[PDB]
Amino acid sequence: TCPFYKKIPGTGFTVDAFQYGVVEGCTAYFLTHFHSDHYAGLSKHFTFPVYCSEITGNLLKNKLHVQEQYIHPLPLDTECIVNGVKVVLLDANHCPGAVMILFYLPNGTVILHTGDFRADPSMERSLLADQKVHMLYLDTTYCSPEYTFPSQQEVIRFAINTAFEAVTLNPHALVVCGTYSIGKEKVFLAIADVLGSKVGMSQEKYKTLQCLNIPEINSLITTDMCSSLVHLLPMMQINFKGLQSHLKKCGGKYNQILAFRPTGWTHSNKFTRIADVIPQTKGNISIYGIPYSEHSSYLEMKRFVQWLKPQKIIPTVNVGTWKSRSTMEKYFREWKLEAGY
Ligand code: NI
Repeated sequence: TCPFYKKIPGTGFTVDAFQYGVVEGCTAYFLTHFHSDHYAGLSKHFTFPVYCSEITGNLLKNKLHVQEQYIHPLPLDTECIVNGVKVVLLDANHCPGAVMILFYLPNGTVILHTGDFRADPSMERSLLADQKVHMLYLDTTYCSPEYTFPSQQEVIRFAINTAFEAVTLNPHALVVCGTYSIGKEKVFLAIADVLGSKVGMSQEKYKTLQCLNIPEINSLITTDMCSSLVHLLPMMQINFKGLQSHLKKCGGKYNQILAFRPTGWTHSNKFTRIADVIPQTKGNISIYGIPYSEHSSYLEMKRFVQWLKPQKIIPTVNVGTWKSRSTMEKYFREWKLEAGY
């Protein structure tokens, strides 16, 4: 049955709630982004109205074959009326097409649902600046002070400089990047750009990227692996066995692999600066785990909440254990006492 934290009080709405069958009293299903834990349950047989971004609606139609008549895409940063309730979609700084949803309830309550997000000071100057928010449904994925990570910009600088050095030293090295969902496209696009190559990938992955409105994409990606020196593979194949096997398939064009796994967090973060990251190496294969996050660090999440000053916080992540729930509730109280709301 649908958990309470996916239901919007005072409305007929649910958020990211497609795996529970017909939710009783739900008149419109919202989808924050195209990640499988959130869309689980959608297909060509869904016949209720789904509300989402334009990019998410491209993916629903082309990848899951949802019929057009049931997809209701909304423009960002624009006041819209859904089943009699004002809503606004905001950029969530997560993966392409990901949104936060502002609900303006008929009784005067204002609710923000962050979906999955990576908090940023640029959010402090959207339509959020313009009114009070009473209830926050918060992506608490990394809600503990051990979770620090570098900016995305620092991580991309490291990856470009590492790849450019390796291929300039050895023009016969191949660069491989792992993927299993949309998101983190900057990693592989930035590396292909510095090298003067397209990114090569499977037809299924090319199709998915063609749904994303990324400018000049026909210029950066391809299904012709032979013409590319940056290849995308499934995340599961980024290990020594999988990479040895791939290198065999390339027919002696290449004699070394440099591979990247963009993880969220790993405990090497508590000790090591980005500058200091080193790969795991076996023979002519090296694998780098880089801390490229599309979720808030602890400090980014704290700053957002202390700026927004909500009256009530509802976590949406790590809610399954009493220890996790009590840990989060204790940080929420700290933040409120320190800031004075
Ligand atoms: Ni996500």
